[PDB]
Amino acid sequence: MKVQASVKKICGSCKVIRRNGVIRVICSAEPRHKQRQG
Amino acid sequence: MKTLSAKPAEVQHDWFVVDATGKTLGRLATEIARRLRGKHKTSYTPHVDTGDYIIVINAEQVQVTGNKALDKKYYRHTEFPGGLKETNFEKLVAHKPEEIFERAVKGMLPKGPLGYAMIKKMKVYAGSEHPHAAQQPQVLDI
Amino acid sequence: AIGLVGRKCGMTRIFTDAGVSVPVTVIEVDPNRITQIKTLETDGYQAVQVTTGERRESRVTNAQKGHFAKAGVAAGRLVKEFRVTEAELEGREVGGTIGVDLFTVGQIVDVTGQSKGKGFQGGVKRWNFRTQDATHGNSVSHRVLGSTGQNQTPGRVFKGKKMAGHLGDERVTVQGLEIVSVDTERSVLVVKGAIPGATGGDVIVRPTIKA
RNA sequence: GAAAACAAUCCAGACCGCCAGCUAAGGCCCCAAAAUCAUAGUUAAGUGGGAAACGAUGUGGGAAGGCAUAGACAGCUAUAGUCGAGUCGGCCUGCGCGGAAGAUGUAACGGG
RNA sequence: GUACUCUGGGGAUAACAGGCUGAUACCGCCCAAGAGUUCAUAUCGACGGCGGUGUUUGGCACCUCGAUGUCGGCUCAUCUCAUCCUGGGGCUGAAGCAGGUCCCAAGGGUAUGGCUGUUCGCCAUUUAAAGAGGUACGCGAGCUGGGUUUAGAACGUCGUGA
RNA sequence: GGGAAGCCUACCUCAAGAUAAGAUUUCCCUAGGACUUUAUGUCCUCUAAAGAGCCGUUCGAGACUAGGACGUUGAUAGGUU
Ligand SMILES: CN(C)[C@@H]1C(=O)C(C(N)=O)=C(O)[C@@]2(O)C(=O)C3=C(O)c4c(O)c(NC(=O)CN5CCCC5)cc(F)c4C[C@H]3C[C@@H]12
Ligand SMILES: CN(C)[C@@H]1C(=O)C(C(N)=O)=C(O)[C@@]2(O)C(=O)C3=C(O)c4c(O)c(NC(=O)CN5CCCC5)cc(F)c4C[C@H]3C[C@@H]12
Ligand SMILES: [Mg+2]
Ligand SMILES: [Mg+2]
Ligand SMILES: [Mg+2]
Ligand SMILES: [Mg+2]
Ligand SMILES: [Mg+2]
Ligand SMILES: [Mg+2]
Ligand SMILES: [Mg+2]
Ligand SMILES: [Mg+2]
Ligand SMILES: [Mg+2]
Ligand SMILES: [Mg+2]
Ligand SMILES: [Mg+2]
Ligand SMILES: [Mg+2]
Ligand SMILES: [Mg+2]
Ligand SMILES: [Mg+2]
Ligand SMILES: [Mg+2]
Ligand SMILES: [Mg+2]
Ligand SMILES: [Mg+2]
Ligand SMILES: [Mg+2]
Ligand SMILES: [Mg+2]
Ligand SMILES: [Mg+2]
Ligand SMILES: [Mg+2]
Ligand SMILES: [Mg+2]
Ligand SMILES: [Mg+2]
Ligand SMILES: [Mg+2]
Ligand SMILES: [Zn+2]
Repeated sequence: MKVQASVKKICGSCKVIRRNGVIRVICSAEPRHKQRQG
Repeated sequence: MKTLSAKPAEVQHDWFVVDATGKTLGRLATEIARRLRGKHKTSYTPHVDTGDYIIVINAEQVQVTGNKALDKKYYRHTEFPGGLKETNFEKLVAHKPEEIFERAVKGMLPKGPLGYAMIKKMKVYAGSEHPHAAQQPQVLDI
Repeated sequence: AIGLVGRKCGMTRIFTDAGVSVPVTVIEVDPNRITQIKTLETDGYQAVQVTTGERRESRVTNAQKGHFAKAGVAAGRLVKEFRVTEAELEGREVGGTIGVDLFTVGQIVDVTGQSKGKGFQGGVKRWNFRTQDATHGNSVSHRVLGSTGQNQTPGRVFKGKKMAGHLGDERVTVQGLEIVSVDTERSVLVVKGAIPGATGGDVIVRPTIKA
């Protein structure tokens, strides 16, 4: 997981979601693309 | 002179019973404090206690809005170093609803001997039963 | 849990067949006489009240005389309660006795007593404070407290600061002790290790709650 | 008098007395005088009641575009086939969200 | 010239500590040319940009000069978390054993000696670990007085000399 | 739904001055007159119990206190054996 103020999609397998008011990015292809914050 | 203050010996204290089920805590507490201080009577005197006795039943059913059930926190401090004790409304309403009502009405009553005298007239019980059937309280909704 | 009240009689040793020396304390038990049974209906909690020892008539007040007469047992030198559950109350009635056979060899028990009083003591003995230099220019400060706080912030002494004061003479419980012998004929329990208090003091033996 | 407390801020310039009335700044649920006042909306963050570059299908309101039931988009079958109306990608604009770690004790609405 | 010194005065005006500020210091973020055998973003990251703390060197002279007496050591502490060990997790250029980086977590614990007055620092040998800070750079009406800053004397240097 | 040496319980000690002053067992006191400001009123005469303290011999309790035991129906302390 990458915790960082700026979160963006890296590839076509990335998805932006909101959970309990927190912005996260989940990747089906690359686990290293998982992000949380901002 | 011509403006007369109420005499404590001549004051009459009635008894009322209130159900707290499905009511907002603060908007109930304002009326409770008003009636305890006696502002509703035309013989109101700031230095005399002219209120009435208020019994509160079903105290654990009191409600709060928003996310306050989880977010409203209650604090106290033991005078030992680093002794800060901290709790939540959800747990406090399950444990000691009387503390909930006591804090809510104390915050609104005056801070002094007269306020301490006034707060003693509020009786809070978790269940729907109270031990003051001898006083023949009348039903009051507020 | 249900327990026994006894008197500390002194320390000794027991030798095993292999020759190991086991230190032990002896507890003399005058069998406990039940005085009152408390219940949820009358008292709101479940306890068993017992008395032990003897007291001469001139030292028993009329109220205690009536209390003893209600249960029909002789007055003792003390009265103590044990909190109990529903199962323990079975077989227990006013006027009954608890001797010594309540315990068995090898059972782990807790022993509670009153510790020896050391009077008014200082930091070195009460709190294990360290002394300052005996030489090298130290004037009159060997066993003194030292610094007791910070500067103008906070400007006070924090409550609970360790200082000189009375030490000892308090209730103390020791856990994890083992029953080495249960002498019914002499009505004594021999337990391994040491227990609080001086010879002749009153002690309480209970089944261990950490097991 | 008001801004909790607060010379330099806002209102206002105290000759004395009154248990009379109207107003200024600021206010009207309780501490504490006065609306739990009336009609339209917005916010869900206790935002209100500290805050930056930057980040985001949060939620409203606007002026315009591509495509489309001679069948639009997303799913499924090997550019076609069954589903059966809205669907896409941008520009403004109101209120909200992360960015947000400190030392005695809640301690960033005076409190409830 | 005065450290052999003296009187009248000033926090109208310096040295310590407190206060305002945050250039400096420390920490956290934004962009991503490149380094990573290919791949910016496992680990780093050029040129530039935005913040936080009050932990450094500083700026100002608001309190104290009819006095707020201490560099280090000793004794005794209390708090913060930007976490040293122990506890729970994501990613990995994570086979295992061990690592790297990030998130949560402050309950407890978190060395003895040689040298110097040292705070530090280097060294020897241990430990699971020998954390970073605030509290008048905690603590001297609780102790010491080695450094430093009176009065004696000597060397190097400066001055004709004091 | 799961989920940490972290939070509340859990282990030990204190705790109803908790003025909200709580609960249980047992024990004790069951007499007459006068007056007036008509009241849990004031005075006298008669009675004072259940207990507590003073005092003493003392302690493994202790600065002084407090606390524990005992005081002839006695082993509390000293002596004696
Ligand atoms: C004394 N009275 C007037 C107030 C009062 O009464 C209360 C109170 N609680 O009572 C108080 O908050 C105050 O006293 C106070 O001190 C405040 C602030 O700090 C402050 C601030 O700092 C910045 N931001 C910056 O200046 C940034 N700089 C400027 C450019 C870049 C650097 C902006 C800002 F609006 C404020 C508000 C004041 C208010 C003030
Ligand atoms: C409600 N209570 C808590 C206060 C209160 O009672 C009063 C009052 N008058 O009574 C009020 O002033 C307040 O409500 C308030 O609103 C304040 C501010 O503005 C403010 C501020 O802005 C900045 N700094 C900046 O903004 C700019 N920085 C540049 C980089 C990023 C941000 C710094 C700062 F300390 C403050 C103080 C607050 C105080 C607050
Ligand atoms: Mg003693
Ligand atoms: Mg000596
Ligand atoms: Mg001396
Ligand atoms: Mg000496
Ligand atoms: Mg202000
Ligand atoms: Mg304000
Ligand atoms: Mg004022
Ligand atoms: Mg005038
Ligand atoms: Mg008017
Ligand atoms: Mg009002
Ligand atoms: Mg706020
Ligand atoms: Mg502001
Ligand atoms: Mg002078
Ligand atoms: Mg000045
Ligand atoms: Mg300074
Ligand atoms: Mg100062
Ligand atoms: Mg400075
Ligand atoms: Mg000036
Ligand atoms: Mg002075
Ligand atoms: Mg210091
Ligand atoms: Mg001092
Ligand atoms: Mg010296
Ligand atoms: Mg000379
Ligand atoms: Mg002899
Ligand atoms: Zn991806």
